[PDB]
Amino acid sequence: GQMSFTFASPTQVFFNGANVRQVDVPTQTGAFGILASHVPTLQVLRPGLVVVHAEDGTTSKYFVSSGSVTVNADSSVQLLAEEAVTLDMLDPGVAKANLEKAQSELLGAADEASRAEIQIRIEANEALVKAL
Amino acid sequence: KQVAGTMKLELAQYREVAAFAQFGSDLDAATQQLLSRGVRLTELLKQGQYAPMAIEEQVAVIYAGVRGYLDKLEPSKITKFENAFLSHVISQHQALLGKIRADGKISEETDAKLKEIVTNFLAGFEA
Amino acid sequence: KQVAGTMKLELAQYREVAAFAQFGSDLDAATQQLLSRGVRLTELLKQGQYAPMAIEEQVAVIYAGVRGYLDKLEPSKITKFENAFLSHVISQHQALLGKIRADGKISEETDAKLKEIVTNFLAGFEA
Amino acid sequence: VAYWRQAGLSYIRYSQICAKAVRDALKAEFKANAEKTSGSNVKIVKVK
Amino acid sequence: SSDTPEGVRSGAGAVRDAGGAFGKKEQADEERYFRARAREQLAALKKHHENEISH
Amino acid sequence: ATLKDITRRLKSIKNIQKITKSMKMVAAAKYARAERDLKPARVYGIGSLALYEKADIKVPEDKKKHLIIGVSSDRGLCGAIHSSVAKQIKSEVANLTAAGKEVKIVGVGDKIRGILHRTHSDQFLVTFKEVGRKPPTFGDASVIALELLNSGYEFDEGSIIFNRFRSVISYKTEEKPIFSLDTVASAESMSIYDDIDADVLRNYQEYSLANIIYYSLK
Amino acid sequence: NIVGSEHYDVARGVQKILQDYKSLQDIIAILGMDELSEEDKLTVSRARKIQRFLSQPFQVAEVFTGHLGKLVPLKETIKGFQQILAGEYDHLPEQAFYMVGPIEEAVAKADKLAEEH
Amino acid sequence: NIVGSEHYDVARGVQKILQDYKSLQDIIAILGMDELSEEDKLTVSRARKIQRFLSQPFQVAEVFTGHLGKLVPLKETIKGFQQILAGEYDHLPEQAFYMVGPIEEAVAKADKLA
Amino acid sequence: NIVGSEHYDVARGVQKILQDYKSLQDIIAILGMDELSEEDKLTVSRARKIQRFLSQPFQVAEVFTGHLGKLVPLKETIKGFQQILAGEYDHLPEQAFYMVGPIEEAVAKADKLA
Repeated sequence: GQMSFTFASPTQVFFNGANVRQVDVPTQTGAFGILASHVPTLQVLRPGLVVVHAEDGTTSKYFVSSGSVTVNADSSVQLLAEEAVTLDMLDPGVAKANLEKAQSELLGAADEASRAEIQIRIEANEALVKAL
Repeated sequence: KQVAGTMKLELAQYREVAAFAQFGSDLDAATQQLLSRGVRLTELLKQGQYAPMAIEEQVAVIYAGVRGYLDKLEPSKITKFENAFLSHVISQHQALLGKIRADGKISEETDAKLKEIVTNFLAGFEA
Repeated sequence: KQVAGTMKLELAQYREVAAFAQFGSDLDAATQQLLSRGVRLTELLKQGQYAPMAIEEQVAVIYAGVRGYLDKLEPSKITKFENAFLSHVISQHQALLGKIRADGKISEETDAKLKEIVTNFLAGFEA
Repeated sequence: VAYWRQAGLSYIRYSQICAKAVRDALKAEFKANAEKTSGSNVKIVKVK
Repeated sequence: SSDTPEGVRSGAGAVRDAGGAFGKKEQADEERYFRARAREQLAALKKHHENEISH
Repeated sequence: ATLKDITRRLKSIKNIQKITKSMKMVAAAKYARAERDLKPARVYGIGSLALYEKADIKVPEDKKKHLIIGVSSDRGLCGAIHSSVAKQIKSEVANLTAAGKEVKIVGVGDKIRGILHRTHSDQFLVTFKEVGRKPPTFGDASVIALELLNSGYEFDEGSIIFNRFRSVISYKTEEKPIFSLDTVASAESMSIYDDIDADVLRNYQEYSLANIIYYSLK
Repeated sequence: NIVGSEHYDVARGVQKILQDYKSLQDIIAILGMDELSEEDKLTVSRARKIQRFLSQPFQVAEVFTGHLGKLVPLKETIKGFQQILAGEYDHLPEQAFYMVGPIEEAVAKADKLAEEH
Repeated sequence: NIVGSEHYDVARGVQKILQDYKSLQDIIAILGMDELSEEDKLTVSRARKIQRFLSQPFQVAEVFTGHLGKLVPLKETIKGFQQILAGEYDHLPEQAFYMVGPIEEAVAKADKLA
Repeated sequence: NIVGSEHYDVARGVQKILQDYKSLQDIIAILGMDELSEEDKLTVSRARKIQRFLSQPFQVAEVFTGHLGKLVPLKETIKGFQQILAGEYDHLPEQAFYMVGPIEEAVAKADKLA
């Protein structure tokens, strides 16, 4: 109650000043739930789906890629994300194939930071399939 | 008179917007269309020396352009398409160019009969 | 002919590139060697009135700037450089100018002999 | 701290890769909006 | 004037034939730009490997 | 003048007149596009800034390094746009040098570097050209902000200068600060906040650098 | 029908790119050279090489120039101009065609300018 | 020789800054003032005060405007065109140079429009 | 002092309103429509009523275009445009004014639409 939820891509805007009681965000260092007066933090995101529960009967299943959640002192949040798409624009069939090919290059990485780049890529496709 | 009355109006709308062609990509899709028809109507107007045509062959080439049957063909190919299309309709559609020469007008029967002709040729053309 | 032929061709490349009065790109190594040499060659061509120089004295002024011995000086002082350098040649180096006149051409013995005196002057003229 | 930490990376270098994978899992219809953003146009000029 | 066949109308290539301020600003901009392209096309023309073996 | 002299000068100002009419309708259809694409990028630009106003943050007494980010285009014919931001960058550098701070500046346009090539050719960090031909996007705000980190220059305060417009007629050159350092962002107004460490605030304060550039570029 | 169809479509191909170069100079006077697109930065650079390739060192003008007298045959004049139009010499600067004979000396003069950097 | 080497050098600097201003009037009229250089916003900003400093209130035209007729000596119209061509008076507007005598009344007019 | 004050202030306002539509037709063509004020939307609507009320079917063309040729006296034309300016007949659509005689036959043509 008496909240404000803002959800904006760089090119488009989903929510402006319209809050619905509960926001689920995948944090880099875990996960959290927003329930009308959460103790404010400054967190950053991991690849994972955002399921905003509208009042409105049902929920809203978005899927962010990397953004920033700023819940602040007054009861108002500002969730800004870079690639915030829904579910139906994605195809599951291409997401299955992209996993094991990046696992195949993981053994074939000679350097230490180039292999660390491969570990970033397999994590994002892992949250891709399990969200589907 | 029937086809060239719209061609005269179509070319006159092009000459208004000829000064936007040198730097134009951020314009409206109607203005991009008005440039697209004006270039392709111009290539129909070019003509070699000592080759005078007939009025029944002239009205067919204008009918191919003013209807909209050329806005997907590349602007450099409009000359090669025209010399191919004219030698077709002389030998294979001689009985249509005797019903515009003798009739004088273009009826509703000849409007449909010319309509599948330029759709048959445009379908398999590039070979 | 051995000293003005490479003076004319360095002015012709100056007039083509120095018509802007509004520069936006700094081509400091590219053309500012060319565009700031022709400024010096132009002010070398100014003259007073009722003062006709001799022909062999004229070579000793053009050769001082076409091979690039003036490229360090300020542009406001090139006319002050010449009426001091005109005195230093006509008094102490008369037999040098007697060779340029009587032969009619400059040679390789005279070329390096003329190279030193402009360098001793420039090392002493500046204050 | 993670594997992209302590190996010498930045969070933009993290955020470039995980957002690039979402633009590869899109369909043929929404591939143009992945071509739309595609922000590789700024050139690099350092004087040395 | 120009909205009739009688009056004076301007053709293509009339800024250079006038020879004024804009006619001189155009000639020194085609030269100061295509001077740098005689640098990059000549510096990369020295990168022939067969010449370096001769060097 | 002669009749041949009058006619040739008259025809030349017909072509200059017809071309500036054609270049008015071209750059007005580029204006209506940039007005529609600003309003989604406004609230996303406002929201990323909105954390710092609900906190009393200021660079307190003295810090050793600095950055000025000069934002302009790679195009001319725009009046006094580039001259205003070149006037504001020279005012701030001459004022901060009274406090003994070392200043390094970076220009994201050609015509910023071309103006300042004489007086400040040794205070440049990097310069970014080919900006303004195509419309700016968020990927170009990530290319610039990535190379501002991995250069070797570890700075502690900074500010950005750009032209926030009020209307079709009147714009304004403005000033906004960049708290890039983690410890100046470690003050009394963050101890009220939650479990954020110096690793989480390291990742977060970097991402707001890419959100002030995309705000500035639009 | 007299000079053959190969000479004819080369002559009109030269005049069409020179006349289209004339209408482009009216834009560069207000915009500039660099603000043009990449497609018409090429038709200028093809036209400037066609202007300079037409100039030939004459024989009776040796005392003006000092250069030597060239005499290009007819079959070589067409084949020189097909290759600048088609784009087979986009890797040379403009100065490599000034006061040359056939197209063979246009690349020999191109390398001799390179080494003095 | 006849008028000197100091009179002849200031009088040729005035005809140099007024000729370069005359070659930029074809561009300032089209593209405005904001398309020039930075060193060519100083030839314009100085020739527009030498032009107004070649105005003088005559003695027989007292019944036209009601201004006093002013006379200058020859040694003081050399000093007035050195302190403008050098850049001593680059903090005054152009209209302060309008219809005065010697150079001392130009600074006694710019204090009025303060 | 020739045609009187009744003819004057009617025919003066017609050419003034026909200029404002000529100046506002350029912002609408370049920028767009809805940005202009609500007081200007009536001047756009009224000036398309006036420039169609100037049309008139002639008696020499009765055979071709089929309409009836109308000969309007002077006191009807001044009475007509005195009411279009005041917003008195503004709620009627545009095609009631195309090719009519006096203002009386205008409202008799709004009934036949739909």
